[PDB]
Amino acid sequence: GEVKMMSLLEEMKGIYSKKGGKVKPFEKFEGELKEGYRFEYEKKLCEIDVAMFGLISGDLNPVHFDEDFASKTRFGGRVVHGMLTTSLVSAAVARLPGTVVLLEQSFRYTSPVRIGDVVRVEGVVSGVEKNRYTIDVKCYTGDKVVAEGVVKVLIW
Amino acid sequence: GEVKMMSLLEEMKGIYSKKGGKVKPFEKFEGELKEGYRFEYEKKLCEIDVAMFGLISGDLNPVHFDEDFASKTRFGGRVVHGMLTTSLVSAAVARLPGTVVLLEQSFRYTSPVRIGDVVRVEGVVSGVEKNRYTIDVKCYTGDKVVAEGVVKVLIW
Repeated sequence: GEVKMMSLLEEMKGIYSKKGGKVKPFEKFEGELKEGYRFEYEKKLCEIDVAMFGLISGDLNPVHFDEDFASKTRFGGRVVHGMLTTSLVSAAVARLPGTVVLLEQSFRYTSPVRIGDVVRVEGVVSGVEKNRYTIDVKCYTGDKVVAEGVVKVLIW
Repeated sequence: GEVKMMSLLEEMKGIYSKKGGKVKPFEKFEGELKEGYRFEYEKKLCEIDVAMFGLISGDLNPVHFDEDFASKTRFGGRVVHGMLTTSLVSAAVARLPGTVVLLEQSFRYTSPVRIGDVVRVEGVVSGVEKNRYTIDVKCYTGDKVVAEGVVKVLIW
């Protein structure tokens, strides 16, 4: 992995982008983390994201993949995996200043996310104990809440 | 993109497998879901899983990717994304009989996971209210708990 990883990542990035995936250059936020620090992160979730999430996890639930199957359900169409939506929260907190590790997450999924939706993560730091930061998080498509909850991160 | 999806998935499965990913064929579990129903699901997390998770989420945290950087943290090397580990829980519950959608998830990350680890998800249904099932979940590497929490699923 050392050189293997960044080489594999770069190789897969070129394929991923050509399949319609959005590349999010990785840049850390700045400022002083403390109660009330706010941040935001957004990404369009495309067919390739659903497919890749399915392969890496093994979650090939037809409700995310099969148009006629999903059309028959109460959702009336495919929906993105809920855990793909909230994967964006990992990306958002990873951009906080310092070295970031996830300790806790807790989400409720409130409305489905459709393929092609832009999901926006809004976080605000709510608690600080030593180097553990508690963060209130809501995920949106447009102005509609699609997930809500809390994460805790360790930041060195 | 109704019929582009299943073609995209099949094509990506080939690239994914060639890069070392484990293809986790999708088959449903069986039985009537009552309190005390227990299930397990496991998957080996490989370099390609970390890379793909990073691309789909945008989480390119150096702690998961950069050997030199990660080696200087207390982990002594790279660790996988916590949310990659618990993505396997989505895949586990997706296999429950019926049409499954995630309603809630809550996890604490207790010990890091590394490239090459087999993560085993153990679930037990702890409560049922109509078609909403509360499931206690622990993720393991061998005998060691790496994440623990609770999910709630809607099953039609």
